[PDB]
Amino acid sequence: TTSRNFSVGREGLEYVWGNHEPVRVWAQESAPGDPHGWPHEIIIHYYHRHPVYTVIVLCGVALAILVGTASSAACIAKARRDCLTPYALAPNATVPTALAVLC
Amino acid sequence: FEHATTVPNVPGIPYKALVERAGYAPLNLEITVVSSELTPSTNKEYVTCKFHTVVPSPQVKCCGSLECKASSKADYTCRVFGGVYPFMWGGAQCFCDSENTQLSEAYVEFAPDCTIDHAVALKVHTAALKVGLRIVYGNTTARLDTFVNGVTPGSSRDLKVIAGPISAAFSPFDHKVVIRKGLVYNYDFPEYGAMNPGAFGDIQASSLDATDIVARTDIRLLKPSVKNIHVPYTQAVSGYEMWKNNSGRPLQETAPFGCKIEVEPLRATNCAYGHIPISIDIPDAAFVRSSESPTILEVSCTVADCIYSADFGGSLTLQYKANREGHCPVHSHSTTAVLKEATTHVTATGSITLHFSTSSPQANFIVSLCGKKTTCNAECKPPADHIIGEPHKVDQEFQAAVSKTSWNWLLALFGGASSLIVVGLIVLVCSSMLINTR
Amino acid sequence: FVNGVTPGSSRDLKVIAGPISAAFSPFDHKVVIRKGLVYNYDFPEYGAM
Ligand SMILES: *[C@@H]1O[C@H](CO)[C@@H](O)[C@H](O)[C@H]1NC(C)=O
Repeated sequence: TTSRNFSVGREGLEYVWGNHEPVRVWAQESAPGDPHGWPHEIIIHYYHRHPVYTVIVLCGVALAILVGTASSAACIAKARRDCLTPYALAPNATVPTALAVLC
Repeated sequence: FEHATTVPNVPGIPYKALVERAGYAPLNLEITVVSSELTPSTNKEYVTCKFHTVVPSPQVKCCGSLECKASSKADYTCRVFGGVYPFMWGGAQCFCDSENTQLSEAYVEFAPDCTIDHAVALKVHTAALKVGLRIVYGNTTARLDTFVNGVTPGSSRDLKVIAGPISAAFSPFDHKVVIRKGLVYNYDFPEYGAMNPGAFGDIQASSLDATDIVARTDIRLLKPSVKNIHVPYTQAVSGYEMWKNNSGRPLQETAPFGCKIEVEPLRATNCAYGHIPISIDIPDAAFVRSSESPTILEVSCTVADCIYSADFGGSLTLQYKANREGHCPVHSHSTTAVLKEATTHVTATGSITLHFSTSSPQANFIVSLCGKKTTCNAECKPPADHIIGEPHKVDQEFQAAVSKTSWNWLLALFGGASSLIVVGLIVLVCSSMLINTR
Repeated sequence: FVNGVTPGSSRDLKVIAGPISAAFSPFDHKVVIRKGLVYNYDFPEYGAM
């Protein structure tokens, strides 16, 4: 006598023993994914199922965040430099009227 | 009327569909795959089994000469020696220093028990399917059986319903196989007339009792021993017993999709995979004019409760107003979830409770009663028990497990700074022109 | 046979040959036979009339 651990997929698994007709046993998911209107660690459930396709979304989210931040920062900085440079102003001065708005 | 629809390969899983016709109530059609029967095309190659050798009484010439003739017996061999003094209980039968000669021969035949211990080598090909269906339309049941080939309609009530071809062909059978005592083993046996001593199929025969037989198992005769007449021989063990000790496990315990395989048809059964299209013709008599069917009014959908599960763990409630009595079917126009019952008694203002199941915890869909329909949205939870073999995944997942909350977080997440970038560029252009004013 | 595995037996001299350089088969997968004649035809399936 002993014990054995057999992994079962979502599809289904067969099971034999002794000399009697076998029994088929399948499985489903029970990890705690869905939230209840409050902040929650839903990701863990989505990590328990399909460890693929679950972190790829996070990587894409990070990529989008970085792309947006970098592009916005570069464009705002360049536009500000263009608006300020030929104007050739100084901080706390009379000419920087538009500056009173800009910064 | 005529209709078409595709169903996955699986046994004992009723699917409920609707046929819509203006002026006629949409009949509820129930389709069940009672059983499956995959039957390939077979060819018999040769039989084999444990063999018994033959050591016939020797041909001894007292003070003479002999030779090594030929014969048609399988593994037939002869060999001769001279200057032999055989002996026996009454004494020495003959002695002649050189003139004596002895001739021995050897062959083989299938053992008497072979008749039941025999195995056979089979050449298989061109897997073909036979499917049994139970189809119910308007409490009109029909049991039918037909091939999946798109040409032949099975006959049941003389209603020709075509189906197939199979979406994807699956065959656990290799082109070559062996059969023994009700078991089927996947093996690459050698060709007829091709043998190797100590190897499987060392002995062949077109029939279990065919007179013709051929083999080759390295039978070389041995010189006579000291003073006692006998026939010392040599030969390699039967490949039958060797292959038995190491034949490998039966295909019964290795086929995918839970095939149930039997020998006398050399077929598989209740083995499910893929999808099948189906064409269905229906008499118009079975159809019912809409006016005859009851009408409904201001029906509402109410989810009493629902836990995401495998069985019909989802529960729903419906409140309806009607001007007529009778029956109506119900349907889930959204694939993600499927009901468990077809129709029920109706009432002028009654309400009912319904069972169903789903492939996602998001119970957002539309459901039709009589000809009208109403929406139903809710959230279902995963269950505690997570190991059961009863029917499950009646619908395949469609990446719809994504909760509405996750969609809400994703929508507000993705940025739109590119609009800010374009606004910055436009103001940059205007400021550049203003600077150009100087 | 032309199969590269089996040697035909003649004097117990095993001479192997093949495989065929190019396979040729006038027979279609489906055929009909009648009175000693063979006609190449695509007959319908059993139970299909
Ligand atoms: C099937 O239902 C119709 C009404 O929908 C009814 O008239 C008929 O008697 C029923 N047939 C059976 C066999 O129950």
